[PDB]
Amino acid sequence: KQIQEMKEAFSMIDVDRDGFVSKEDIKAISEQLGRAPDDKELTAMLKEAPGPLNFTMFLSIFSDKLSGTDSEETIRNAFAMFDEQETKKLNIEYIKDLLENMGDNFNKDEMRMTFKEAPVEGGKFDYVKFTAMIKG
Amino acid sequence: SQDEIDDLKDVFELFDFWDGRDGAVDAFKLGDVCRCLGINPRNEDVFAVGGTHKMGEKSLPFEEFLPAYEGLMDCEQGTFADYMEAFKTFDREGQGFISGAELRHVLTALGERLSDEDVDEIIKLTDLQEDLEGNVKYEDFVKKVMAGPYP
Amino acid sequence: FSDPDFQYLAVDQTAAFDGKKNCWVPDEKEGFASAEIQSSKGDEITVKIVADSSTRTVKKDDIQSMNPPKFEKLEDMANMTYLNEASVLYNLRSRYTSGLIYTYSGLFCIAVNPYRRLPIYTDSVIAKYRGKRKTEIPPHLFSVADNAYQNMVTDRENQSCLITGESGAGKTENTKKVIMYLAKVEDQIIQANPVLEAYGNAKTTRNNNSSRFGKFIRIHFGPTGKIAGADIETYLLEKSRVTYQQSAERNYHIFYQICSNAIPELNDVMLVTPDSGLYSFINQGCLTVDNIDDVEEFKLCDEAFDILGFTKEEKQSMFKCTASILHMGEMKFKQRPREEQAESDGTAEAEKVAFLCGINAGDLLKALLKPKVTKGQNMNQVVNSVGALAKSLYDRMFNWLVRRVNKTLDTKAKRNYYIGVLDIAGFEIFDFNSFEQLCINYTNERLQQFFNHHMFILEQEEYKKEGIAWEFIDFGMDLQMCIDLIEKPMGILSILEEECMFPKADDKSFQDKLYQNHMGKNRMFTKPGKPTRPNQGPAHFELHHYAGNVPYSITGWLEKNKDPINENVVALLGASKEPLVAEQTISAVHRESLNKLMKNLYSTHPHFVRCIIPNELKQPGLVDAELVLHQLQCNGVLEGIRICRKGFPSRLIYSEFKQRYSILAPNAIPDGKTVSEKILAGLQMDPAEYRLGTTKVFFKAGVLGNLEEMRDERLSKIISMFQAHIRGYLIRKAYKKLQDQRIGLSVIQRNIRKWLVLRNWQWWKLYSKVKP
Repeated sequence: KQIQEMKEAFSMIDVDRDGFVSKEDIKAISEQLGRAPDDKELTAMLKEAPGPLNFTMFLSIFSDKLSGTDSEETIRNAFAMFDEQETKKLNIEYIKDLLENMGDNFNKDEMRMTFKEAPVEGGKFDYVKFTAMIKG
Repeated sequence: SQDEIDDLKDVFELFDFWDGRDGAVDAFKLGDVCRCLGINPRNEDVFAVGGTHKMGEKSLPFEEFLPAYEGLMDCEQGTFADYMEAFKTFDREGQGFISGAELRHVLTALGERLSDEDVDEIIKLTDLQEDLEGNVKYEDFVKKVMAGPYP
Repeated sequence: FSDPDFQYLAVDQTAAFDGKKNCWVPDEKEGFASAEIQSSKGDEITVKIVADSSTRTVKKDDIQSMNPPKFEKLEDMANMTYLNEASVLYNLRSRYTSGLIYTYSGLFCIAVNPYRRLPIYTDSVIAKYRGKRKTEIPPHLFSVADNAYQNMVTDRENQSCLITGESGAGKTENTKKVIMYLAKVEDQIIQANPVLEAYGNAKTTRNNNSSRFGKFIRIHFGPTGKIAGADIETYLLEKSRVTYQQSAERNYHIFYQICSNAIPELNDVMLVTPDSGLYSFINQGCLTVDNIDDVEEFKLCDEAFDILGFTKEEKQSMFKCTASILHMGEMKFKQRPREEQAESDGTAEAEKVAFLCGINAGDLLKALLKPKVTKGQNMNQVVNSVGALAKSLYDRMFNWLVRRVNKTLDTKAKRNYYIGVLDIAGFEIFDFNSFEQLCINYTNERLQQFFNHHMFILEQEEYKKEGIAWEFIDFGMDLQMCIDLIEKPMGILSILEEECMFPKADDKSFQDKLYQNHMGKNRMFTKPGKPTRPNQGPAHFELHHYAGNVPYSITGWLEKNKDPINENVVALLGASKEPLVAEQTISAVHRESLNKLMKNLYSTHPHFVRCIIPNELKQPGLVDAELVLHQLQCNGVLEGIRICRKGFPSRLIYSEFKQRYSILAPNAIPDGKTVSEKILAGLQMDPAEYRLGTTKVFFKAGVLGNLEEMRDERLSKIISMFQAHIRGYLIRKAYKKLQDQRIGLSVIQRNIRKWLVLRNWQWWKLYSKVKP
């Protein structure tokens, strides 16, 4: 189902419906929606694919991105590992503290980028809903 | 004994490492250290030997640590009798019950208080449950807490 | 209540009273004086005497706190703010000079001798005291009696009244009123006094009707709470008064009754000439007795023998044997320059004697002048064995007499419990004191110490028993010593007793053998001091008795303790014609009677009556404060009241005590009454701050508040320890995670940095965009 989308996607992106994605293909659709990348962005954005962009080298680079990651269950647990009472929520000051200056310290930006999305309401940061959002 | 002092060693590391490995531990953790070697001293107890109210306040070597544990050993531990006795004084019915709400009050409000978090904590851990009237057999609870996290 | 019956029974009070100016200051005449402070000066206070309005100084620590007019003539002194020798003496003396002679001192009663008849004992008055609770009605002896009754009944146990006081106080009068009372709520009982008093009483300087024997009378009760019998016990009758009587004193009452002509018909039956001053044995000291009509007393005594159910022969046997004595002392003698053995100086009087005792006058004077193996006696050895005989007869008459009056009272009816009354002869100090007195005094001591035991020693014990709360208090009231000096193993009496068994002994080996043992080894024993009263005869040593220092003359104490009548004459009389006549040392014997009495007492719920002699003049309504105050001291009144106010108000049933105070020594609890015995024991609790109890514990004041202190403390700790236990559990629970959390964090840290960098990938951006 990750594929079914990819295709239908490649379809909407491949404007000149020629089964290939060209600098004009990308630029084209981007603009039809939100601001689009500059030539340099579009250039190196394609150079990321050895040869022509058939629906194959497409699924290839996309799959090689999302590779090297774990489970929604494996992560939801690394979380409940700080959820002693098993409430399915972490107190915001806590989590922020963990990530911020513990282990492999994050940075303010990593910190902002991360919480700009985070689902915190009532002081408690729901790591379930957020594990989903970050995953499937 | 040696196998004993070795144990202090073992644990001292796990800790001294987490508050920045350097062969020294924050005196504010001296409690939790010993709490790991079995013992459960009382906050009043810990400060008596060297503990501190806050982090940063001060760090300690393994040399000064040995006697803090020699100390927190000779200190009184509560038997089942004692926990049963005290809990009885809150039971008007006399049938080994109590309500959640009150139990909560005893823990959070009386004696060396316990944060509201540690409470919802241990409740969930020991998986303590109330009936329709919202009461709990304090006998069971005491037994679990006494049991350990891994029985 | 408007009841005429309360004239001399109910108390009949404001202004001029500054609780900081007014106080009690020592006095020499009044014991204490009403003073009003004028000026302090370190310790030298300067007060003004309210009476004469004179002035003086007084150490500050010698002032006594006066009580406010709020407690004027108070009925119960334990309710006064101040219970000091001056507040007590004032209260009594206040009441007394107003007719009120009864006052409660806490749990026991105080009777001050009226020396006049009072309309407070009538049947009218008895009606009102019946079943009344002590606080409900004025203070009275009936109340004390009425209450002991209720207790025996409801509590189902024996009661007992120890009526104490000095000689001439009211011990006897009050003992009789108690019986008369209990009898009214029977006729023979009341009637046993007139005969026993005739034979065992005598005028003395102190008392015109001095009791010369100890009396313990028990009154039995049946299943409906009514009198169902009664018995009498007597102790140490003054064998000596029979033949001898110090000046201003008389012999027993009978002898004088017998020579008055109350019943002329009897003159020839006894062979007496109605003249007392005719018989040596009874005219030594006094003859008549201001306020004692020997004529009428004789009649009533005769009348009483009838009611007692005495056959005419029986009661004529008595009268004759006693009139016979009046003759033993008329038998004159002589010697006969040569050997002296002794010969008679007539026979007229010595026959009347043999006659009345139904024995041969010949065989008599014979076994009296050459007692049989024979052994003649000199001229005095005889006149003294005459006395030995008189005394010994009279001691048998009196004993038989009592046995007989008990015959008439031991109704074989059904007995439940009883109420005894103890009237023992009291302390008396004369110009000359000998063995007789030591015996009476040793007796009276003794008793006082009983009150001390049951009052202080005792009270606190029970507190412990029941297992209440309390801290001890030393009232410093013990005479075990004085007691010990006289009774213990090597004591005074024991020395004398072992000195009699030696025929060699004498008044000097006895006197020396005494100092030999106690001089300097016991401070109660002190060389004779210096005269505190004229005509003060010889003294060999002094004893410090509760109520006085007594200089004792030990001359003749060896014969006095070893009796001695011709075993010969005892044979004559052994087979006499008269039917009555036909029918161990003294010390040991009496010591034993006494110990047995005491033993019988201890098994009781005692109510105490305290008699008080108002003055040394025998006149009514007059007070001698010094003397009074002095008694309010050696009797232990004040202290006797402190504990009634002080006491141990706590009380706990071991069942409720164990449940509340187990948590104070649980490492000693393996029965509610022993568990507490343990807890309070563990806590190393002072035996003082608490007391025993059968069903409950008694903790002195405050102590229980303090136990609830320790109780909390522990309850707080334990609560902490369980919180510590919860702290340690949660810590140890998260111990794997310190490894587990180190991983569980690296997941999140590395796996968010991914989702972070994936959103910063143009492709993904644009992708996400298309999405819809």
